[PDB]
Amino acid sequence: GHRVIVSDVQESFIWVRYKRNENQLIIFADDTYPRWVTTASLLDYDTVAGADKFGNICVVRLPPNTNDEVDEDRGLLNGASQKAEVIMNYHVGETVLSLQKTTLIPGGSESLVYTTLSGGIGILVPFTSHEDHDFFQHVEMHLRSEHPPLCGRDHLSFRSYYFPVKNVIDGDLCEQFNSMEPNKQKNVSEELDRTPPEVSKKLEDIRTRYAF
Amino acid sequence: AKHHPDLIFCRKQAGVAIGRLCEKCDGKCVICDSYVRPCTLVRICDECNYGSYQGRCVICGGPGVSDAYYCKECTIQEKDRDGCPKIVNLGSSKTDLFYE
Amino acid sequence: ERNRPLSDEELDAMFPEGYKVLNDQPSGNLPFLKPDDIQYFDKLLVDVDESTLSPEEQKERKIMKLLLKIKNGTPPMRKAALRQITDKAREFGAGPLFNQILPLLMSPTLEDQERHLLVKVIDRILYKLDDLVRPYVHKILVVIEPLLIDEDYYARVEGREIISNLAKAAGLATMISTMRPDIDNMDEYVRNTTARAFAVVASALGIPSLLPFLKAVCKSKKSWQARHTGIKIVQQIAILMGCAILPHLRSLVEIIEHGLVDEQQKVRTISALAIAALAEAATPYGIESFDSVLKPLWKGIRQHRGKGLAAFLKAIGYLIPLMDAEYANYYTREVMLILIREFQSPDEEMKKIVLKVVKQCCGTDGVEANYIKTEILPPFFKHFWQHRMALDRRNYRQLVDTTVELANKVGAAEIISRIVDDLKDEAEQYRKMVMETIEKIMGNLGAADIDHKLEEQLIDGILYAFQEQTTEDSVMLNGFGTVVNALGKRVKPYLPQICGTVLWRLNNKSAKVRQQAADLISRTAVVMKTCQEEKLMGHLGVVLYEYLGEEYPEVLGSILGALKAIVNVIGMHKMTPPIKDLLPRLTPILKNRHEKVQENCIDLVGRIADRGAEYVSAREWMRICFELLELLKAHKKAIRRATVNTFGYIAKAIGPHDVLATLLNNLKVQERQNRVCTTVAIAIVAETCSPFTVLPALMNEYRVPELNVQNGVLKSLSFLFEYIGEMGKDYIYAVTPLLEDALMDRDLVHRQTASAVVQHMSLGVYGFGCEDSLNHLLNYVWPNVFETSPHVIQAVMGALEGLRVAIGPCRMLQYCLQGLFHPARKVRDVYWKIYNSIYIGSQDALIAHYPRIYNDDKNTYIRYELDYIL
Amino acid sequence: RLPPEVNRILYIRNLPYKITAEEMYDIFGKYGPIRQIRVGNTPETRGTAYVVYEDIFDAKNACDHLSGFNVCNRYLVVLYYNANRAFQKM
Amino acid sequence: NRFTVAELKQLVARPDVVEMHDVTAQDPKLLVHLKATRNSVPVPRHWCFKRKYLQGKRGIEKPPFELPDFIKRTGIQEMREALQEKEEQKTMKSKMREKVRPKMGKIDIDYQKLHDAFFKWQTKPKLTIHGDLYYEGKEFETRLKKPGDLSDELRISLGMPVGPNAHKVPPPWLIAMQRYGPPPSYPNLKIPGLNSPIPESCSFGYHA
Amino acid sequence: MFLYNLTLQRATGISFAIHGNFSGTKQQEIVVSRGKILELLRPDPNTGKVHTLLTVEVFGVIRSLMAFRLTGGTKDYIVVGSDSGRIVILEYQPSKNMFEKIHQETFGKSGCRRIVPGQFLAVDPKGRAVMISAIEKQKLVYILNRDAAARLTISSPLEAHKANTLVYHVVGVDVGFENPMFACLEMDYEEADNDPTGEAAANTQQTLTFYELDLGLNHVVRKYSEPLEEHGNFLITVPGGSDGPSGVLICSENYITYKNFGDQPDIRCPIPRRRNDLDDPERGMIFVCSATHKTKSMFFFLAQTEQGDIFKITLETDEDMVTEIRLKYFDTVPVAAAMCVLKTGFLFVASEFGNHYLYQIAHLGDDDEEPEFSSAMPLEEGDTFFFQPRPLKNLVLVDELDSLSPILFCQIADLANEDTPQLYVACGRGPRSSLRVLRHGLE
Amino acid sequence: EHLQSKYIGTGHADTTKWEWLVNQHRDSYCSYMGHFDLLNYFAIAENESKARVRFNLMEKMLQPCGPPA
RNA sequence: GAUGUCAUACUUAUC
Repeated sequence: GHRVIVSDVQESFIWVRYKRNENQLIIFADDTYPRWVTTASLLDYDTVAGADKFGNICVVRLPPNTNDEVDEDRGLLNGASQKAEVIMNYHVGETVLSLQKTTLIPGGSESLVYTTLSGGIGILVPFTSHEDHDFFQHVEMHLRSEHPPLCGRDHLSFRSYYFPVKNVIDGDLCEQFNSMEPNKQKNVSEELDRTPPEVSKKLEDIRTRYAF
Repeated sequence: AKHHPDLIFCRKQAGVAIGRLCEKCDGKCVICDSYVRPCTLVRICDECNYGSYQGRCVICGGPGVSDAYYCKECTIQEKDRDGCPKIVNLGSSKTDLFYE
Repeated sequence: ERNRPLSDEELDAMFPEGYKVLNDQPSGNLPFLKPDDIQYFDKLLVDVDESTLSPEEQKERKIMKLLLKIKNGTPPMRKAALRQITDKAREFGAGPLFNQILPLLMSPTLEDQERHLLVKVIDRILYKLDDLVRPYVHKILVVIEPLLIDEDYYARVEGREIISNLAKAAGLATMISTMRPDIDNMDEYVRNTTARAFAVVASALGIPSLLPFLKAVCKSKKSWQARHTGIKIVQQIAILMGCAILPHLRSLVEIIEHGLVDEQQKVRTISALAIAALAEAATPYGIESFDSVLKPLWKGIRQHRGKGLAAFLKAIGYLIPLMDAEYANYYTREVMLILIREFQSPDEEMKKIVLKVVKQCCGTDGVEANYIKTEILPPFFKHFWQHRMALDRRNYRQLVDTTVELANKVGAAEIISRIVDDLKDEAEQYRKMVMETIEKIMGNLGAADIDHKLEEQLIDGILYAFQEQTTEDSVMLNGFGTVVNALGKRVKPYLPQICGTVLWRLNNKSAKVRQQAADLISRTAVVMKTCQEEKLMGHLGVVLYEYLGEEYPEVLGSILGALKAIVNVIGMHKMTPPIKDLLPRLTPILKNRHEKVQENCIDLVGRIADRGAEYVSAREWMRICFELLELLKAHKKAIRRATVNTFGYIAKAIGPHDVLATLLNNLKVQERQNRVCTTVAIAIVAETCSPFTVLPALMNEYRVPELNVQNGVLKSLSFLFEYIGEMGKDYIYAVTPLLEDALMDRDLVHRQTASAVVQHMSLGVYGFGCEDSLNHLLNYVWPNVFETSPHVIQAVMGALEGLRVAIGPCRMLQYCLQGLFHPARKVRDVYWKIYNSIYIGSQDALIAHYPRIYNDDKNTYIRYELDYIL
Repeated sequence: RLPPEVNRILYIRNLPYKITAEEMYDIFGKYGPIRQIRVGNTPETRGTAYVVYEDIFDAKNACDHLSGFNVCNRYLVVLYYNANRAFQKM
Repeated sequence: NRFTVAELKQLVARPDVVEMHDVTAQDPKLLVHLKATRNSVPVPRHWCFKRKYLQGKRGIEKPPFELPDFIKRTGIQEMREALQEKEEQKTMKSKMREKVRPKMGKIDIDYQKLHDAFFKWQTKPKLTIHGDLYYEGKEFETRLKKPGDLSDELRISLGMPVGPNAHKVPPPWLIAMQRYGPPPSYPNLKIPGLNSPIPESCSFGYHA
Repeated sequence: MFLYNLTLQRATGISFAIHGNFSGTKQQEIVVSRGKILELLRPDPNTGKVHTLLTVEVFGVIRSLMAFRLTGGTKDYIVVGSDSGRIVILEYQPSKNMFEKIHQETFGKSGCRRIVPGQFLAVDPKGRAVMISAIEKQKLVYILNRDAAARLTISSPLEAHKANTLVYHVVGVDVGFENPMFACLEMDYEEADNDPTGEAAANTQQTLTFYELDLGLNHVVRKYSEPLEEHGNFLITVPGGSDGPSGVLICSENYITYKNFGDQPDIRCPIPRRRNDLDDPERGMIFVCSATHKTKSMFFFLAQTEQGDIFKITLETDEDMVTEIRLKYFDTVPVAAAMCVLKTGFLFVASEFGNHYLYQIAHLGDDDEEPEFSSAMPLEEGDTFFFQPRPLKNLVLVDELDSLSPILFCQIADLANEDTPQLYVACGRGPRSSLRVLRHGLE
Repeated sequence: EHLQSKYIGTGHADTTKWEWLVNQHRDSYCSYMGHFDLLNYFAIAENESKARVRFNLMEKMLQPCGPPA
């Protein structure tokens, strides 16, 4: 709507404003981090989610000022003036080639469904309240220490391979609590002050509400 | 260590021999020399632990007491994936004080 | 000089008022010249007056004056002379420096400290004079040759380090050319020193770099001295490098197999010693490269007798564990008679070789315990258990190791019943060796084989050895503790017999006897709780509570250690010396100037603050937190690590509001090892309790107009961030304007402390979404990379290495961009080092963060694989 | 082998004022021959003393085994004599 | 061998990043491509100076510390200043008598107020972008205005009360703008009373 | 905002595939590595279908995977190398239904670099050592041993690094009760990067080097190093000892070379191409897999070219040396990443683009009417071997696992007028591409 | 000095653009050959299989930019 | 701004 998001193959995706009286297209927003994005998907009027060919996927959020009234020579650093910022970045391991914000099940909530090149299918759903997000972050920090991967690579160093993770909770490590030993699950439930059926219900309710 | 700039490590191929630390250097890290949050143990090479050099301190060189381990700031910064952190040469440290 | 007698006037002038009695100096402020040192510094007594009389030797006169000021002057003057000679070593040249250093170290009236300072100057002048000391290689080697054969281990290590530095600086051809006439010399000690220097050069420059030269020196047939020197160099290279000669074992064994067939017995003994040293390295796996060496050696054990037969027996005993089981059984089945026949040898070296081979001859299967107890152990007990063997350390330790191997092989009780009779002898060294052997037998095997007919005799022998000790060695107390730990519940009819001898040892005229009794009470404190003995521990604690008034501080520290062991073995609130009448009793005991006594007092105060904090009225702890600031600044590195834990326990008990003001008031003392030890204590107090209660007060100490207080507050914040780690995500926004203002200061130490705090915040909050404050701190840490101080450069490098993992390698590559191709080399080297550090931190992450480079005319640099899209 | 901080004279602080010369001499002569002993008789110098021994090794042994010794007034800290620290009141 | 700055400016696609010192490097084209990159950061200006970037603010006066609102809203700074003023007047005898019998309870304001100031009353600071580097004169260069708007200080200096009634609100150059016309450098500028309604455009200028 | 990434459909494109007795029974099992997920499949001979038994997320990029069996044992351990600098030896537990990590040996930093080992992983057929080689100038050899509690133990990793030497492939030569040998096609790039004329980079072909790990000296040294007339792509080890011609054949563009050193000469054989296919104006054809098999009588290799013509190669040799190499066009299969010939007449092909197949061997050998070729045939003018394409007659399709990797583009739409939405995605690469509609319902 | 000899691709202060470009191309080729996603994208972009793409990437490691200068 | 003598002060949980 009255704007364009030109995704470049090397640096980043740049926003361009279109005028109704004139016919010029002056770019007023760009990103500083190199991504080499393949595809992209719009979620809100300000933020834009994109995916890279290396395997990472980020979300570029616009500043709250968003000065688009620019009529037209130096920029800030060899580019535009309003540099955008990132609020979410996560490495999936495969090149995500399709992303779309929709609803896979009726009666649930909106979520970004992504299809990669390795045949897998992922889903990104936001957090409703801060308590559930804090409980999921505590469950992830407990599972990263109590349940190491078989490959020997760190779970914190896996999503932070190319770009560092920020506000991204890995659900595959949180969903591995029901496939471990009962003693380690009881210790993780006692560290979180809950029950292992209650922890399994809390881990399964978000997956049932967000997707199938 | 980080205090003496003339100290050099072995940097050889790390085998299966676990490093040991003395009572005077127990809890301290090998590289950062910190006593908070141990994360990963130190693996010594085969040349640094053979015969009479087994179960010795990596930093000082005396008789070992406890097990050696790296700090949490070294495991995340990929400092434990390097060679053997064993001090071989002792220069300008604990040598002039013995003669004085 | 320090033991010279002084008159009454010099003693009276060195005392203040208010006490009741119950030309020979060179050119000014140069230090005192010795009457025997007036030859090297003879050109300094006359004035310089450099005007139309100043050749290039005038700089050598200044270099000799600097060496004279570093040799016998002040240690700040020696440091200034070393800084002047290290930074100007290239301008002065290695020629006159070597010509002034070489006759100074070769003086017959030198000392240990002067020779150590000369070796340190030669080691510090070897890094700037690289590829320039090649004509001076032999002149330095002739001075460094007797340093490896010295008595002190530190001088030998310094000589080995100097020889390795000379081999690394002069290459391989120059050392081989210099050490070539030093092989056929007439002096045997100079030949052995040249062989040791060649072995050190081969260890420092690689084995195949000197392997064909050693092969040509070993296979040459002109004289026996060159072959003996080559065999000694091969033996020294095998004994120096433990596991480094294992890929080159076959190439050394093929050269060593040419020996031991000549007419000279010394060359055969040297070849047998080299084979034993090579088998020593390959102790478990030497047979593979040794099948050509087993045939002439064993016949040497059969056809002749003497020192060569002893060397062949030592080589056989070293090669026997490195073979198969049937081969080791066939070797031990034909060498036990030769070992039994050599038991009556009067020679000490053959007896030592037999005692070393007896430990390796019985260490696996094949040798039965009955035959070893019948025909091997009585001659080993009759021929080796003498009084002369306990005098030498190499003859006592090898005998103790052979006895431990015989006790592990045959049995512990059969060795204990033969070694318990020597515990009540009249010699201290033999009794100490018997106690060490009994402690090793109790630690390795145990006390389960000992019956009731020998345990009381062993306890009586241990009591007679502990009660009749004349030295200050801890071998007898450790042996008694090992016997009490191996006995367990079998020592129940022994506690009135032992402790009744302990308290009777507590009242004596000597001072070391009470300390030994307290150490024996501290070593036997863990054996009383496991044997249901609680009344005796309660009596001993009440006895030791009044034993804190001993005038000897060495006995008082041992009594404090015994009280700490009794408080650890028993309950904290269930002690007959209770904590209500012990914690005020230790408050004047904490003001002792001794190291071990104050360390034990601080450990007891930390234990009483951690386990018994409800036993005080919360006012004595505030008075002990002010005495804890005087517990630091001690050269022991142990009490300063327990005082911070005691301050953290006091802050956890009494609340983090009174100890924080005492820690902040002690931050301005302007003394080393006292403000960092208080910053670490403040960080431990912030990490034990909630850190937010220490958040504004640590922000208040930076408001005071002082550099030392601001540096201590920044160090405390950095240490608190490093101790917190993942809990620093909530305290980053409060410390961001403090770190942004500390990085803009003119002082480099505050900038280094802010860089260390930023490194701790980046290493603690990685993976939490805090890349906004880290990118703000990196913009201020980036102009600090151009500093000239090595400490500030190391702090900036640590901050960059911590921020590259936190903010991502792409931001570090963007900040290091446009600086690798910089015109100024001083910035280009730092940018290349930062790029190498970023590549070593994350190399795979730099592929997606690499900038786009256009293709040239002849070469192409554009990545066409990543530029394509489906 | 000895550090340069050690000397033949050793200072003692927080000494009891009721201590006699015989008890101080018996405390000092346990490690060797004591050459001289000076006790303070001033209100600004009360609780301190200076013991000079004839042997440097005996003085080092007395400094090692006299620090924070049991004393009525307090721990009998025995530090090494310094020229700049003894004349700090001037 | 080393070309001049004119050939380096003509050969590079972006001659604005070309400097005088880049012509004597070992790779002028590579340095010009690295200096004109998208996300590259420039070198600091203290690489060619001789004061080591820290010897310039010697005699300049600086404030000791700027405390945030969340730390100043707990009363710890005033209590610390009162404790410092009480400790600065005590002598050595009063400092040595307070070490054997200390008086507990110096401040002790609260325990939960610090948690409320560090968790509930937490304020985000004023950060910056990664490209904006730091210099010696960056802390004093704060001058880095709009046509048709006037600040409070400029209105206090010129003596022009800002009001919604556009009769007395414009500066007295409005009569010259009525007699001569609009400014030629700003065709889209509209002032109330000449080309804009007076009660509607109360901002005394509009860029449309 | 805080999101949460979950996996609805797991990854189905298989990158690596191995087979062996992982459970410890007489039946065999397949272990697949899809890059970030490790799965275990049970090839049931009763129904012919493939059933997954375990699926774990390794949270990394598995660069190599190979199963090895110890000397005198029934269960086979899995050796995995990932983007981290640590090799992991694990054992599948049928009771707990999980992959227990038996050992994890770290030898380098993380990330998919060229200095960190993990790219190439070879194992000895006897089960005495394991070689981990990187892309260039890095190699290590670990010695696996058996402790008396029936335990697997790993010794200190040896050093076999050679600077300025890149490695394309590595394999372990068969040696019965002898020293383990690792054969690799190394290539020196020092003279190609030190000469600015450009002609040194055209005479820098790879050479096969065999490093022999000496157990007596506890070190690894290069025993033999022989140059090759063509750039090799992959290597295939042949069983020997008491079996037959122990060696390592090298595949290349229209070339198969048997190059066992010592006494056997290098036997070269051109790859039989198609009869009249208009698909190669000037391009050759190389192998993609080896798929060695031994039915306790002889040994064969089910090689697969770039087109998909699966060929059964069998070597006719003498008592000690190799006489000639023979091959024939066995069947036609889609292009697969790795082939794992299982026992009792099974063949699992894991296609990187498209669905995976599991077929049953009906006519093994097929040396009855097929015009087979040989390396000893005096043929001139190029390859002179034109095989005719034919449908599947030796193998019959039994199971078809929908494992199409290439999701590519995907859209969520409700064009089928249903309540729950559906997903229209793409799959396949080239002729095997297909538009797939997926719903949350069951078949 | 020793850092460039131990770990290749680090560089020094006298490193040219050609050696840095060749090291970056070798690192990009190693990252393409290691990661399965980049190799799958390179095989989906062309008509060749994964083995042919790996053989083309392995043969391009020797002087990926060309002759030095 | 550099040099060479002197003093003061600071840093690395150095001993």
